Amino acid sequence: MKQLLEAGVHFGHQTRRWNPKMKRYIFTERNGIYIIDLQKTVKKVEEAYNFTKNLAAEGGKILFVGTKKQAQDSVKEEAQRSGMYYVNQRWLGGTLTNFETIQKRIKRLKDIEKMQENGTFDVLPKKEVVQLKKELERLEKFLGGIKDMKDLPDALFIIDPRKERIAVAEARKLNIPIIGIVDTNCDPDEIDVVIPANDDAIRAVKLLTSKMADAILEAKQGEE
RNA sequence: AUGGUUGUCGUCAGCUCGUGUCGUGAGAUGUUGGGUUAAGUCCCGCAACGAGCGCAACCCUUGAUCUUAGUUGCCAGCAUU
Repeated sequence: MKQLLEAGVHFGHQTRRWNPKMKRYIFTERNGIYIIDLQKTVKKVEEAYNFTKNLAAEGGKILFVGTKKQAQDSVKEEAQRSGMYYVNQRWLGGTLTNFETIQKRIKRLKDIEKMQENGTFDVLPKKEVVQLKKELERLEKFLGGIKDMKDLPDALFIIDPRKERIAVAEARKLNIPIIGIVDTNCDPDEIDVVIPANDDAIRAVKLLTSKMADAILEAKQGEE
């Protein structure tokens, strides 16, 4: 149930270069972009609300996938205060597709985290805690958010239809569900729940990650 | 026919694999791009993530001292040739 007047601050994206696939829902082109179709964004937002809620209540983690600059606040704050464990940094190569070696990276994050209070310092010299503290300092800042997915990512809320293209291929690898807000200059048939709206406005990112993350959040704690 | 052993290419810095992806395939990707180093050394981007031998360091010697300890070694500080 998208805020229809509140949706009037997140309709707009690239234009003059829009493919034929993700342009069927286009309203019209008035001199700067194609105006995205509003009512399609509303009804699709309802499909993400009901399907994201009811499918999110089956118990599986939601992958708050985000790439772009200023797309990490909506996914880190949205999922990090939501219930999913996503990755808003530069994308790891083959995130779900590796599924074990990313786990062993979770092992280096595990001994790096638990080695902080594990007497990791004060055993070896200053090069040990210095180089190793650089190791978790340059490991946790890249691949820490996967700790909220010990099983496979049951769904991929990807927030970047172009920058996250290797992610869309990764979820294309398994039969996993990958719904996401893909821009006007994107490919339509690659995703299963199209959020046909822009992503340029950061307030559009807060409305997208807030509707998604709040959808899975409010739909999930209602068991008691 | 060989085991064992040893030269050089050369202390030059390379040489590979597990997993994943691409490509019908052989293959590739990592190992390429950006700098920086003696170094595939280090860092950062990167469809890759990791590890193995290599590099390095660890070993010995070399110039600085401390502490232990002074005999055949050293002789300041005294007599002695």
